Amino acid sequence: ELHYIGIDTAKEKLDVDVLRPDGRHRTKKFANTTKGHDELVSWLKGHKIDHAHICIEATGTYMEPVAECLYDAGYIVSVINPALGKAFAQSEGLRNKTDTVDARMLAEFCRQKRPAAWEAPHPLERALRALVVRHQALTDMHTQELNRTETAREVQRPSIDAHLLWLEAELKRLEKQIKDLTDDDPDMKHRRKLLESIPGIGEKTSAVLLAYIGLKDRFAHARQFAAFAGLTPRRYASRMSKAGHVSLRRALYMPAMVATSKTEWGRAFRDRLAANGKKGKVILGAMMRKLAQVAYGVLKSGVPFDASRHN
Amino acid sequence: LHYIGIDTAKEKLDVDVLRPDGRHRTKKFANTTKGHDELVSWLKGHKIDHAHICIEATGTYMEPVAECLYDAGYIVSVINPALGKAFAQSEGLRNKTDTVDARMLAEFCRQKRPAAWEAPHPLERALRALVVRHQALTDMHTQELNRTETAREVQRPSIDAHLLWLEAELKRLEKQIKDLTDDDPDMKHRRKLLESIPGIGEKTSAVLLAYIGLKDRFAHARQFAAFAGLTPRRYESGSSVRGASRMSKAGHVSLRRALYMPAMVATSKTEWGRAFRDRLAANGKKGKVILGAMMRKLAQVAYGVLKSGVPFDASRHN
Amino acid sequence: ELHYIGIDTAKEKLDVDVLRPDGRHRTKKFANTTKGHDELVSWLKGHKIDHAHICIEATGTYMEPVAECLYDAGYIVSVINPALGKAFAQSEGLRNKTDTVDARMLAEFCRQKRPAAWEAPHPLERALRALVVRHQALTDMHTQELNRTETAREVQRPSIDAHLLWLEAELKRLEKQIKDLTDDDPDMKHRRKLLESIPGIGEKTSAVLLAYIGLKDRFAHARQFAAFAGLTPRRYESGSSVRGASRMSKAGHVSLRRALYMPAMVATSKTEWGRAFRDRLAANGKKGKVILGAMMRKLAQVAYGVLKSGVPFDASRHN
Amino acid sequence: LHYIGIDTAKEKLDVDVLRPDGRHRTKKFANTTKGHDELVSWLKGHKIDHAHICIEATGTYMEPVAECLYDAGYIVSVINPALGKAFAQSEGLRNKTDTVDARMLAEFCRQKRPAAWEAPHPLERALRALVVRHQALTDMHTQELNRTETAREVQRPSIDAHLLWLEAELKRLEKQIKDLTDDDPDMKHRRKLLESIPGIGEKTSAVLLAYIGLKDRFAHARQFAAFAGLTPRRYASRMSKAGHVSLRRALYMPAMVATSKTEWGRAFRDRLAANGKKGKVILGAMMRKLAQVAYGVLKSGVPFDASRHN
RNA sequence: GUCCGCAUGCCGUAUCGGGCCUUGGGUUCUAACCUGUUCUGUAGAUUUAUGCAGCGGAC
RNA sequence: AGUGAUAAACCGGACAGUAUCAUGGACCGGUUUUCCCGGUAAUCCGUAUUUACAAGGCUGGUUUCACU
DNA sequence: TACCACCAAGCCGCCTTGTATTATCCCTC
DNA sequence: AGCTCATCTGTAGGCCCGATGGTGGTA
DNA sequence: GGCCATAAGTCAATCTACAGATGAGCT
DNA sequence: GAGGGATAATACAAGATACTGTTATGGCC
Ligand SMILES: [Mg+2]
Ligand SMILES: [Mg+2]
Repeated sequence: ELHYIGIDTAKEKLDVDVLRPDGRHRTKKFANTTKGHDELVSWLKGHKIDHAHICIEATGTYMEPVAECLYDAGYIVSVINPALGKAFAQSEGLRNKTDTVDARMLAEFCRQKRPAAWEAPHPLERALRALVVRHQALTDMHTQELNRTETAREVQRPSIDAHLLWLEAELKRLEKQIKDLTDDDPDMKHRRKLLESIPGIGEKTSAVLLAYIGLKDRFAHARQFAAFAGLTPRRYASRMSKAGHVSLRRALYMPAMVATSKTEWGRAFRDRLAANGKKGKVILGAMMRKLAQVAYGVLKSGVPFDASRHN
Repeated sequence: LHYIGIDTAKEKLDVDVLRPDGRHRTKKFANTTKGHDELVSWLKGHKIDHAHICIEATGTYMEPVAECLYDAGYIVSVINPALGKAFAQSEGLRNKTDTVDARMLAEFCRQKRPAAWEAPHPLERALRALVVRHQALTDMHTQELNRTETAREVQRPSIDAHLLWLEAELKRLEKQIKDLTDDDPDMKHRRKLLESIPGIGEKTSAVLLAYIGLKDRFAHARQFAAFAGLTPRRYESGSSVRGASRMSKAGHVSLRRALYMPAMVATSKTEWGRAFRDRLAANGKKGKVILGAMMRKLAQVAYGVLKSGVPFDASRHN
Repeated sequence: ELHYIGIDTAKEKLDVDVLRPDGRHRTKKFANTTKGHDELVSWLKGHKIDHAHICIEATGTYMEPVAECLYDAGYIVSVINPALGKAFAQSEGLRNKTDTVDARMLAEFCRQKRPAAWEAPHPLERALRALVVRHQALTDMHTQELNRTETAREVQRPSIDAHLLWLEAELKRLEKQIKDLTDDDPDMKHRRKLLESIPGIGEKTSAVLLAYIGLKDRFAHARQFAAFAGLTPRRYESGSSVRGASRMSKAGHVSLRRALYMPAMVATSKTEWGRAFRDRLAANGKKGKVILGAMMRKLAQVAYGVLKSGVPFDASRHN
Repeated sequence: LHYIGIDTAKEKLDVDVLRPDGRHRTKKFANTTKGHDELVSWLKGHKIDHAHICIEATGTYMEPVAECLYDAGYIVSVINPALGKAFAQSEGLRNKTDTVDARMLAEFCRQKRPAAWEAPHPLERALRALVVRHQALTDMHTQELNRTETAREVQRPSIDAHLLWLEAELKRLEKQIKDLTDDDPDMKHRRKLLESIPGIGEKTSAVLLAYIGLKDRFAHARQFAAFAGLTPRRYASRMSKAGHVSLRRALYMPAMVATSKTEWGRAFRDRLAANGKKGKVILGAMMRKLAQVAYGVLKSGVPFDASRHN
């Protein structure tokens, strides 16, 4: 008696498409609002829909409250990568894109593919991720202003200098904020301490890795976490896939340089690939993938980085 | 019910059966009359009576195996290869190969349960073949016409000779097409109906009939318009995304191209066509936009008139 | 007796190529430093090169000190748009060794084209431009943070709010520094006051316009200044067959072009002369942004015209 | 010396004179024998006897006026259109109109002083015309031959009929080309020299002889290879492709025949093969080589000597 | 008829952003091996088609 | 909300082509601090047809109307 | 005298399966 | 505890959204 | 009845010169 | 000695300029 529901989301309104077991549809649109979300649940309970599998695109801020609302109401929620949604529309040979079309498409996606259920993240996991990506935003702004000092006019330098001081101070207090968060929870404190034991990974990288791994082991294999960062190769003469979080992939590049240059186990890996005629950037690409796997490996193991296991 | 996918090449067929229990059977065959008879036997040898075959429309090399299995009594689906590629990308995010194998086609078949393909009538097949041939010679004739305008005098005898040959051959095919449609009572009747529409003549009636066929395969005339790839493609999301509607173009090019010059004639020289043009002109539509719209109109009316079984009644339109 | 010199510039190194009247070349490489600039001038006097025309390409701020050095040495200096150079290279042959432009190619550009002489801008013109460009940079940084408040998480919001306060204060401080600069000079004070008399141009736009028009009248016609902003249409016509619809050329200063867009909306919407303009083009069946595109050009020309006239904006001239 | 620029179209000419003083005179004309006589009279009516005209190679619409002015005694240059466009961009021109481009060609002429154009020999024009026609019919024959692969049975009679017609016509031109070259004693001798090269047959010799004239108009053989667009350039290096396409396309199959079935060709292949070079890359190189050797052999005036490539 | 002046007509779709999602493949089998070119930037340059219409001035 | 009808209305820029142009980098000699004159069928640099061609596949989004 | 919100909002379909050219050597009649 | 150095042809996909300035109108 | 002119026909600025990150080991 | 078949090569992709035809219908002979 499982219903299949699809929800296209916008800032202002939601479009809901219920696909019944019999095969008929029920469609209704709601305000993307706490009130509106309460109406949606009542409307589903209205038609005696208790068992259902809702499917939503991952479009960010505007779809998160309703996903949580329905999850709490006790329905199976799936939050799918939008690129899959696009490919699925093309596979269904659809000739229009509208909100009611999308909602209907998502209900079909849900039925045909039966996606894995979505788990709402832990409030600490959300907190840490928010701080980390904020820290990245400020770093980018600091780097922009540093570039400007190179070719600044003398009348502009007072302004740039002032801003650089502000940004430096802000980055410090936010680094402390991140440290306080991980220290307060005994699990995150332990896991972060493990991550830092890896030579090539320090205070900054550990916090980024921990923001995406979380405080649970959600991946079956370390290789999957490497794929999740978009670091595993793809035949397309193979290239780095880049199908994954950019925040992870940007965070591991300097760790990879420090590893292949300054560490024993890194230099070992660098030397071996260099023998096979691999280029510098190619080796860094490979080491980024390796750091990701070891990071997840070490946490799953639960014991500090053992060098014996490498080289 | 089994779900079977067939990957096809010139020489080899790759087959993948998906059993109700969830296990697979795989086997390769030669893409020949022998290997088709081997394929059917192999299926019966695993007591596979009911199956849904999914083949992708990859040239004409898949045509004889599809007919073989349709005659063997299986449900055959010949799918647009663009759907297959899209299906693979919907199954995974990074995936591998970015190619559609027999296994992927079996999974496509199982999930989507696509509409059953039907082998065309020999006359439908002949008419389509003649129309396609006619369009090829027209394009060659245009190539040679273009050459006359900048030809050197030593080239000109050769070009003129070829133009005469091409003109005579086009004349011969048109007659061959007319003899085809006149002989069958149904095609003779259906071609009259199409030609009753203002803006549709001998050339276009043959092209429309070549794609519509003897039977009424489309439930609605809108679907035939979509089949030609003439409908607008709406692109809307929330408040932010406003994509200006462009013509979809997701359909037969040979059918779409054949309706352009009729659309000009209709909008310029017929009452019902001018009426249509004038209305859209008032709503501030540009020239080719209106032609675009008229092309879709002609497709939709062409199918409509055939279903009605009655000559074009102008009172139905403004 | 005029020589033609091309200088290929890098951050660290200068590459010089003299083309002599007789046709032979003199090449010598220098450091891109105050020392190497005085070395360069001495090397030219070494080869008794008194009258020359020097052609440098506009590749950032690294080429600016050498251009001033040679200008002061008394030579004719031309600073060329690098796109011109690349096109010149392609005009010289169908299968050049490389597409890149070198000092030799710049010397040849100089000889054939005889390009317009470059003048080092007035220290005030420099200063005002610098402040205006800084102001746009902070505005963009402010816009990023203001976009972020839309989707921010609650833990992020203190950090964003703090930054928005800092950027607002800093923007206000620069606007004051710009006003102090134009008010101190009697010519800039007067010229700015004329610009702000145009309905649709206020404090911010007047500063940007001055930053590009400058102290003197360096354009001959108003259309040239409109072209300088990349606002003139781009007509593409040939014979009968080839006829592409006109677009905005966009071949000009982006900072100047971006400054005019919101003024154009204000003018076409809320002013008498602006609505008059909007209606005229609306009658001929023109779209919203197409009219705004047109009004941006109109504003640029009127801005230039008003300054030339030396009198406040008269609305009667536009009817 | 005046500098004149003519922008040509099917129907109209746009003429812009640039006087020594720097003043401009502009006038439009019809692209007809009448309008060409009007043009000369208008130039003579302003006492313009010594001038350098600069036209861009825009189809066969500019060929009549170029010959008219050449005969009138002026210096005519017919420039590669790509150079013209690059020159316009170097002048910073935003707009592109016929009046603008006529002025620009006068300025091109003033600054670049390009090489004078020479009207080709009538035999050279005839041979080029037939060879070009032959390539066209071959392409059409190939199209119909591809259709035979997947032709429905109702279509096959039509395709078979057309293939026979094209095959008959192709022979007729090959015969017409040979009757042309055999009549002229210079063409005949030059063609016999070209065929003496292992890898070059009847087809290729006609194409080469169409682009090389009756006379040796390239100072060096390198230049002829460049003229085909077969010399490399860095952007790793690759074939420039900046030269005659008809000439270039004619050399690919001879290059395969050379590097496979001839001593001097295999020798070349082997050397490069044993230097890490790929198959197509060697073909690319052999295409350039054949072009260079072809012009070399003609200039030497003696049959192909293999000892020179041993 | 020519040469100039135009804050004129005709021709014109600005510039920059923000957020979020991502659970490979092969192998000697998951912290091992094979396959692997991060992420984000910064500064500067741009002089009418006056082409055709108007309107005004000089000849 | 279901059923039935849709040749109506709103949302629409089709396809295919043609011709023409193209005087290397370098290396080796003369003069000569690089101009300019000679030489090259050798060696090094080279992924053709500046898009090579053929065939096949493609069952709208809404609105409106009738009845319950 | 200081604060508010409101003007403008685009565009060149996707896939899959195939093959030719010329000149010289080599085999068959 | 603070500073220096390792990597340099190039080649993810997608679904949502906002700001700019100046002026007439309002408080 | 045969032959012929005619209807429709948009494009997304170009270049050149540059830079930083983080973590571990050494002064 | 003529006449016909076989064969060599295969990540991708990177200038300009000027042009034309299709069909069906109402007018015009
Ligand atoms: Mg959506
Ligand atoms: Mg031209």
